[PDB]
Amino acid sequence: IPERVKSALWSITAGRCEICCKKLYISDVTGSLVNISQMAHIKAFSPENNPHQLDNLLLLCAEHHKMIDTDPDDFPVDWLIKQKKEFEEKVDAVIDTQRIKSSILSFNSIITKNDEIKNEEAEFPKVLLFNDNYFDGNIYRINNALSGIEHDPMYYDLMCQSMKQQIEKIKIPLNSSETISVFAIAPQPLLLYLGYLLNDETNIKIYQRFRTGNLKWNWESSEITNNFYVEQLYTDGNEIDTEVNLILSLSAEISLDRIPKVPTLILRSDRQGFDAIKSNEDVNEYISVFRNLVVEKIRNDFPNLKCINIFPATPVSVPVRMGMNYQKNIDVEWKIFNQQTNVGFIYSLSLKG
Amino acid sequence: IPERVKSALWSITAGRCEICCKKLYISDVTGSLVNISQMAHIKAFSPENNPHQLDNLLLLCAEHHKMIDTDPDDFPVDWLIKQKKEFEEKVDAVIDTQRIKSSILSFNSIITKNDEIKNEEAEFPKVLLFNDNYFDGNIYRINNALSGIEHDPMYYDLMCQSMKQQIEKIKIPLNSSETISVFAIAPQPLLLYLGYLLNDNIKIYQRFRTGNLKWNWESSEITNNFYVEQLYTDGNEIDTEVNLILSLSAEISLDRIPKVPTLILRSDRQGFDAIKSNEDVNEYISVFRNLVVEKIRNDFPNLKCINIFPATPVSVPVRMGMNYQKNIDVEWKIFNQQTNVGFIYSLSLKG
Ligand SMILES: [Zn+2]
Ligand SMILES: [Zn+2]
Repeated sequence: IPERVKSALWSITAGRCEICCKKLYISDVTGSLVNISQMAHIKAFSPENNPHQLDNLLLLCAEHHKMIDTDPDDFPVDWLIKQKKEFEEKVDAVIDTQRIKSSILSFNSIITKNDEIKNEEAEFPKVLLFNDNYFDGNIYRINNALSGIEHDPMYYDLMCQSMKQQIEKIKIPLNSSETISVFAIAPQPLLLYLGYLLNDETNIKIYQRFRTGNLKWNWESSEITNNFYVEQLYTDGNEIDTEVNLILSLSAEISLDRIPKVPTLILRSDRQGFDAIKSNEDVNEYISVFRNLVVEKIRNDFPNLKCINIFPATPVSVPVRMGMNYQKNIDVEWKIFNQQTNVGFIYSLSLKG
Repeated sequence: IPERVKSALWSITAGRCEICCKKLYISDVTGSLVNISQMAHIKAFSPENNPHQLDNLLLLCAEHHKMIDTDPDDFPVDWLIKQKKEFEEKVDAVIDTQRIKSSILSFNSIITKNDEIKNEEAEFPKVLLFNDNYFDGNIYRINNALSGIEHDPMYYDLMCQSMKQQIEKIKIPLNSSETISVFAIAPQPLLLYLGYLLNDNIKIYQRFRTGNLKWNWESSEITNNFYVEQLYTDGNEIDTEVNLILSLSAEISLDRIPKVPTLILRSDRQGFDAIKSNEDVNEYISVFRNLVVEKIRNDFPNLKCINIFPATPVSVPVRMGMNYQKNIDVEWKIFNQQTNVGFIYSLSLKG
């Protein structure tokens, strides 16, 4: 008779007789009560910790409370425990259909003020709630420790190495995570490389940052809002060419006089601009058109393919999802370029085996 | 505010934050607590009679309590009610996979002492518990009000009608029952007629001699084979009547049968336990409807009558009367072995 364990047991049972499931917080003819403290009868099997102290007692209504202790013949503790477990496990099986634990991986090379990075990472658990997850306390940050080398030709190489090292330094907590929600925003080559480092570690949700709304990182639609298509800039394929230019024109339409002649394909979205991507479904459809209607088309049209030159103008989630889709030692080398200021499209980094 | 309603709310939620489902009766690092009185935070929208007093507040952990009121922008009360109803209704949907309500219909023309009839009907809700049901308070008894004319040539004629009236007198609560568990024991013609009166979630139970629960099943799986033996070379169209002999409890010898083509429906194991499970009864009814009645309807397109001579446990005639298809089947004349004289006509099933 300790009121704490009573409260816990009333909770595990949803306030019900563990045989007939009568609500013991409701009178048999009217409204409420002083409830399980009075109406309910706990049966103790045989004489603040809890290890199976909860797995000893069981709630009962009046009828079955008598019934089951005045016939220990038909109702052994053997059958009784079976009934207890088979009901409680059907109750707490609601986790299995509720929200799921999810860790958070954050990477922000664009926002520099530290008290603003914190200000903004304060919205991630809310987005997790809005996308059928909940924050399990583990947040992983990729260090922008090299903001000092931000314009040295070697920046990408070193930032890549840093990223790789950190990712591997948390690889075991990454593969063992229930779900990983990623909030990444950085130059498109580094986003691609982040997607490469991850590479479908079971359950990963890649989120997109918008300008508008209370939650910049939350989706703005839950359904497909764009068509993505391909336009090839070469009459038909051959077997001498080893390199192909692939131009992703989602955020803007990249004009060809910016591209350093080599066969080219252009992957467009119908609606171009800041909102080419509005839902996870948009990203899925983009990646489908990308792998099937673009990359595989390139591998077919060019069996002697040795390199793809990627020129992107895409929102943040798209390079990460492209870097996740890479098939190591089955795909070719992917050289990703980045528009440096004034200079045009300049090489940034590469994906290999 | 009052722990009066708090206990009910802790119950509807299974002791959990209605967003993240953290168990609020367990510490984040160790064992138990003083639990939801301390660890939990109820959010009230605005200020022991519960009609939606329960549908106002909601449980929260620390994190999400601090989170959801310091952000009424993303978290309006509309979204909160949506989450609350979804989770709460997702919780109490476990009855839908628990026990099922079941009413009780009792009929005992064999046991006569009144303090023994009640003594024995005190065991029915226990059988309901052991067969995935629970008693919903409604017990229906078919009255053996004619115990005094039990041997008058017309007894059956009257008893049937009595039963019929009683059935109609509760016909409306019978169609509306979640489940109806039947504990019937009487001469096989009356059991057949009871099954006919029912004709429909109905669980027909069998009484055994041995065990703590005479009426509970003794197996949950098939324990017998039922087969047919025909005593006529092939069918014709001149015959209008057929003798059907059900030899489950014993092997009815034919010199007791009042010549007419005959089929015999036997079980491998005959005796008091030819039927041991509901599955045995299902298999019997399958062999009966398909391998017997339809066989006769084929072999005899000018069929006009089936003569039933039974030796079956109590559940079998009731289930046969349940399986009767009115105005598709023919007349079923059911006989009962009366003392010395052999099988004497008892009653009939028609349209
Ligand atoms: Zn109960
Ligand atoms: Zn919570």
